Amino acid sequence: MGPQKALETIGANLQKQYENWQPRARYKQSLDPTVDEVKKLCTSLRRNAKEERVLFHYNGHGVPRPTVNGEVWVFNKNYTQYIPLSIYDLQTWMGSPSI
Amino acid sequence: LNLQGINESTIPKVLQYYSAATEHDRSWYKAWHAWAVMNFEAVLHYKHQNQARDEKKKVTEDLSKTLLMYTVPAVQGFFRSISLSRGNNLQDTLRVLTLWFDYGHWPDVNEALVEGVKAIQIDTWLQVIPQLIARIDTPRPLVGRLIHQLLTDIGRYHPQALIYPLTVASKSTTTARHNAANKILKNMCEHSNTLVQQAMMVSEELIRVAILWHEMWHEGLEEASRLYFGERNVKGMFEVLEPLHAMMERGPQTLKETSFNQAYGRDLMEAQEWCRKYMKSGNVKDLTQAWDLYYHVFRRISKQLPQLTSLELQYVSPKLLMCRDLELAVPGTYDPNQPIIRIQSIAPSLQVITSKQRPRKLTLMGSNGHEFVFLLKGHEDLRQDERVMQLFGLVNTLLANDPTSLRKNLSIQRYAVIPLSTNSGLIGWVPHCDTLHALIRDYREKKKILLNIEHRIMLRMAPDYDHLTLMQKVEVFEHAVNNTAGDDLAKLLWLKSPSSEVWFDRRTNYTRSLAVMSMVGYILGLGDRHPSNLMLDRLSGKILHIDFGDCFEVAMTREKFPEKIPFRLTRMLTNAMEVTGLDGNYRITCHTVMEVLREHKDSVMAVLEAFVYDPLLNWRLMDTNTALNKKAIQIINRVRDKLTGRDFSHDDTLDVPTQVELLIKQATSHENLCQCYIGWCPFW
Amino acid sequence: STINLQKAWGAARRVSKDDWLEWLRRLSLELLKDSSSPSLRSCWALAQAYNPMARDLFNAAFVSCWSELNEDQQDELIRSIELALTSQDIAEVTQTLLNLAEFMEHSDKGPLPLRDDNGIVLLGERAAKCRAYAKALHYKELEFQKGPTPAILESLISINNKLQQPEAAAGVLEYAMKHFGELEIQATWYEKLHEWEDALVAYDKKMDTNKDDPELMLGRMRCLEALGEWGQLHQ
Amino acid sequence: TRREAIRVLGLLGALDPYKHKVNIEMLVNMGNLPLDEFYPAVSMVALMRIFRDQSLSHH
Amino acid sequence: VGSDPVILATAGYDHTVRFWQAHSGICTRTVQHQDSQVNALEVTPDRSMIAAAGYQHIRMYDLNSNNPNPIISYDGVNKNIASVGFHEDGRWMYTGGEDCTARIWDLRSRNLQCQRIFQVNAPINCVCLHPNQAELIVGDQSGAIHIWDLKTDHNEQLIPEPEVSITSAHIDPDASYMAAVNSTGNCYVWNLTGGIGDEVTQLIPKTKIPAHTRYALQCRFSPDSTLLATCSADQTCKIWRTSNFSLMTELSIKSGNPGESSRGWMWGCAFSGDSQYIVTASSDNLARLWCVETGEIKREYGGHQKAVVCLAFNDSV
Ligand SMILES: Nc1ncnc2c1ncn2[C@@H]1O[C@H](COP(=O)(O)OP(=O)(O)OP(=O)(O)O)[C@@H](O)[C@H]1O
Ligand SMILES: [Mg+2]
Ligand SMILES: [Mg+2]
Repeated sequence: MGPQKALETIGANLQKQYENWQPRARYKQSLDPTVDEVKKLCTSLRRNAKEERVLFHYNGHGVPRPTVNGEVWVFNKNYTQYIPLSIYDLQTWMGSPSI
Repeated sequence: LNLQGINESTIPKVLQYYSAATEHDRSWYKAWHAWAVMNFEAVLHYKHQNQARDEKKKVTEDLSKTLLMYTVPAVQGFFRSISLSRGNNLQDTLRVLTLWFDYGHWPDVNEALVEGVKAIQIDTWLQVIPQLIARIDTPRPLVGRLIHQLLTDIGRYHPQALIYPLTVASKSTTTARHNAANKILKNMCEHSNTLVQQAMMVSEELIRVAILWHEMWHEGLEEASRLYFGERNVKGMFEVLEPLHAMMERGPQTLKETSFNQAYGRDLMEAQEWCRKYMKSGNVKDLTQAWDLYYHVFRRISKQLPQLTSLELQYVSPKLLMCRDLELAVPGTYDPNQPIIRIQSIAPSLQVITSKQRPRKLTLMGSNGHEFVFLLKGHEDLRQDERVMQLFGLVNTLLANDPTSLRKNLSIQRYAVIPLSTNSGLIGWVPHCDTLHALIRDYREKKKILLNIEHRIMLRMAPDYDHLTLMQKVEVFEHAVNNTAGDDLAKLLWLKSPSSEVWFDRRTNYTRSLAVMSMVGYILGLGDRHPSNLMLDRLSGKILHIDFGDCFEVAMTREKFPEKIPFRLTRMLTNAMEVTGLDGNYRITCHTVMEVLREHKDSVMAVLEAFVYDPLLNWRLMDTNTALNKKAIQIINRVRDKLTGRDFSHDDTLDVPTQVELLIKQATSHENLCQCYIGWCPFW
Repeated sequence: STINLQKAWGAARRVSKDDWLEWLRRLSLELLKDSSSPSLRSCWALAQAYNPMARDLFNAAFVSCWSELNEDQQDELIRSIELALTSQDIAEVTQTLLNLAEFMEHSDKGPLPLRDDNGIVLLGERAAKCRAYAKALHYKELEFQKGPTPAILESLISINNKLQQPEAAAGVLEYAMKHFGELEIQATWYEKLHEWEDALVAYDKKMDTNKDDPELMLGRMRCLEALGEWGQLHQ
Repeated sequence: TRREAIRVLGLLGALDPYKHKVNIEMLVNMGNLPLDEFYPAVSMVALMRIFRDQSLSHH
Repeated sequence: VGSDPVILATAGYDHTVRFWQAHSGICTRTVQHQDSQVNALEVTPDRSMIAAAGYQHIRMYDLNSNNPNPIISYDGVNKNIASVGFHEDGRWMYTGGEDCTARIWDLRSRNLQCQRIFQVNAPINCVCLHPNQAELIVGDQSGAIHIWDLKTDHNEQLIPEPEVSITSAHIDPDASYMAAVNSTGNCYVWNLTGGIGDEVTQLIPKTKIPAHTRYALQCRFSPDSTLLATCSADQTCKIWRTSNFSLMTELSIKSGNPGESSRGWMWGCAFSGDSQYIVTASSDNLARLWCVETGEIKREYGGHQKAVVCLAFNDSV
């Protein structure tokens, strides 16, 4: 499909697939995201789903493998560097009841 | 003839001789050919003397008697001079057509043709199938009946030579062509059927592939927005869009068309409701709602179009995916002597070239086992290119026959051209090539040189470069040339070769190949030779031209940025030759070619006359103005002027060395080059 | 890792064909042992045995080494290459070192700095005796790019002839006409190009000014036999 | 023998080269690459020239 | 600028028009000229306002009032107004353009459209009003000089050399000789018949001076009519004496060093009030007040960033 369209399409399809199982939930895609981008995404979903559960799906096929130091990779704004994101920080922003 | 000329006293004499020549040696090719062509000039002398005197009652009735005395001999002579070549008879065969189409409506000329067409071998006509099918629908009945009957019999032996051009005619917009063309296919069905129906499908599917719906809507809405928002032509704007709405009213025939109709199609149909409300109300508030919907899809399409780097057949045309072991042969491979290299199967992916027009890169597997790559162009008429390649074929024959040329291996690199409609067609992909613009770009990024360096130097010196007077421009232009070493191509030809004994051979080929197309291009009138339109063979070193739209000096006459140049011979091309310069191989090859063309000028004229006077292709000449038969004579007079060395001053007659000297000055002149459009790159 | 190399560079006490060939083999194999890239170092053991292996990796071995060397060592090396080209010409040993010099031009490491001119003049003369006339030509044109002279043009003409390319050689004579005039054009140049008509005209102009010189008499007679003017030639 | 081989080139007659033309990678490797890829590639090509039937019997 | 007896404007590609002083060499005031270059300056005989022919506009700035923009900006012409003449009465203004049409413009009236037109074949490179104020000589790119009469419309076409663009042509104030110049670098002089009243005006060919090797650009006689300055792309402004047509002086702006590819061409030139000096603009950004007899740079005016193609010079009391 060419690079850009494919990424939106995969995001669209992935949403549909999940909607077979849970059709009544706010889905919010992050597509080749930054770190700030993930922070604003997760912190918003915890605000809304106050004490009820939030799903965090991470698909890291295009980025290097997660490190021994408890890190998961995302991008920088320009898509020129793989930025690491701490699992600690990731579980800060996401709340308690989560999957 | 050389002493006297052509006139009232010489024609009866020179015919008296040539008739005798013919008597004394019946079998001899030239004795008949000379007789025929002399008679044929005795026609055009008396036709052009009638238009010179009579136009500028009894004279047209005398002209019937007068020309028919020289027309029937000419035909009978050309028919015998075809049967005595049997191999190299293109000149002779085209002249027969020119006679037939113009004068064949006469009873006596018609008889001569009927008797001739019987005697002659059917293999001869395969040369001129293009020229025949162009006149498939001639309004004159007695002419057109004999064309049909001839094409029919070309169908019964060598149907592979006919299906492609007939199938293009069969889906023609004009009524008479498609009637005539279909009637001939109906005859071909009971010979083949499977072949006809295979070709009928393949061509329909290839056209569908060549321009998708979202590509058509993009070009249509760009054109429709310019008519409405620019010119305020509302009725003409509907002519652009109403076929596109009616186009989709077939429905989704393939998955790509489904997914278009899925995403956008609902809105387009809704926007048509506002347009159809405007036709019976006449409101500004109605029609602005439609352009809101059109610009919604237009922006969404424009965002998509760069992402279509490749098209899969499963989506775009599944009919073609299914195709196995077709009897219908690979386009532009058919030869009546060789065994048919029939289509095994079409490859599933289409590598879309990222250009303005977005051509595909189609590839077919042959029954011989070899892949054949093509370039499937959409919305760019290829009938010119088809004719121009017919000319290069002729010229290659002439260079092969001359020993001087043959010893040097002079020839024009040509490729297959297969039209599929008025818009689209296949071009044969030449391997191991890349455009001169591409080469220089890639060299300059490697060597860290700014790509627009010559341009940047000019605009620094004089930021109003475009608006400067001629002399002002020449100063600025020269300042750029003196302050940039224009050796990029010379340097990269060295770097890109393995040994130096190979390098040397590549460079020899390069120089000669260039010279051949400089001269051939000059005669043809071929303009628009910017560095994207010529490409260099990365093994042989030979040059190759592409894009033959601007022929017969059309780009010299155009209003904004008229070319003042016979051919591209700018300082990068020159530096890539031997360091001594133009005056070695290039200038000498230029002589050798221009000697061959000047000798065989009737052969070159015969071909060029054929595709100037073709009424399907004449539209290119009239369009420069802001009736046609007047303009068409001027073109062909000029071609004779060039081929006779009466092209700089009609008073003088230059020999080849003198003519080639003035041409090289004209191409090399800074005054001429600085006036060129900047995209032409007058400094490479 | 440059003690054994410096013996293989600075020996050059070789007075035969097989002696210089021995200098090559010791030079090539010493480059393999040294080479930093292990893909080349791994072929050393093979190359000791099979020698056409060593010839095939010569240029690649050389470049790997030659980038690592320290300026004074590059000069130490080049002086020995000059000695091999200059002193004692063998068809194998020269055409190895020309193919090294050509390979070095295509690289981004830049050409071998031989003898001040990148050895353009040295390598041209050597390529001419190897009968590698296209290499000879390339170098003789580089010469011409820097500064055209008459003596360059002459050699340029004969190289083109030897290389079967008389129309390119004719172009060299056209260049001479424009940029140098007429005095620089010898009669012999017409003779080389088989311009026997114009060569005779030149030798007539020369024999009027100058006195009875043996060279100019035979030069004019040589034109007459080529023309076939047996009458004038017998006079 | 050398004398006959000339005497037979004589009798068949000085054929013209143009009638005779009808009658009849290592630098390329470097032409493309950077040097760190280049060295394996040229080593392999040279090894696989050997690695075909004849000289391998010992090597 | 206006009140000072001498005027010396200068202009080129940098979008300015700088008014210098001949006695000092100091820039009094600049004036903006956006949208184009300037192809030809011209002070009016009345000296009230300068002219500046450019691309699709003849602009005319005030000489008297200090630091405004243009007064009378004409338009309505396509492709480069190459020249401007001026009628001594101060009513009429002539032009020549790349659109192959000479024109006449009424200054005293409002008509933005030109009054009369004399269309030709090829682009017009130069205009020159004959001192009698009745004939307008017009050169062009095809080679054709013309003499469009301003009362009878009788154009007397003339081609000195076939297929060479005549780039400039001038006729001295006393109507003795007429000079023309072409892109080869020759300087064809023509001797005039004394036909003011009768309008005989017959041009008698005198001498083809082999003036320059490269493109010649402008020629102009002095007010004395003793000297004929001839400028060119070969970086020299030669001065030929009118009697002999032999090289008196040669004003050159070369490097004095073979390692220097194209410093700049010598464009305009303009004699002083008494033919003692000669001003000269060049593409090296510098105007230069030379001395005629000696051949010495008396002054130099160094203001412009980009090149300098025009001059205007006026010592009219
Ligand atoms: N006969 C051919 N063989 C191989 N490649 C070709 C051939 N013709 C064109 N090409 C390549 O395909 C590219 C695009 O084709 P082409 O230039 O004919 O059309 P375009 O650029 O889409 O339209 P236009 O040039 O008219 O703007 C060219 O830049 C060239 O590299
Ligand atoms: Mg193109
Ligand atoms: Mg095109």
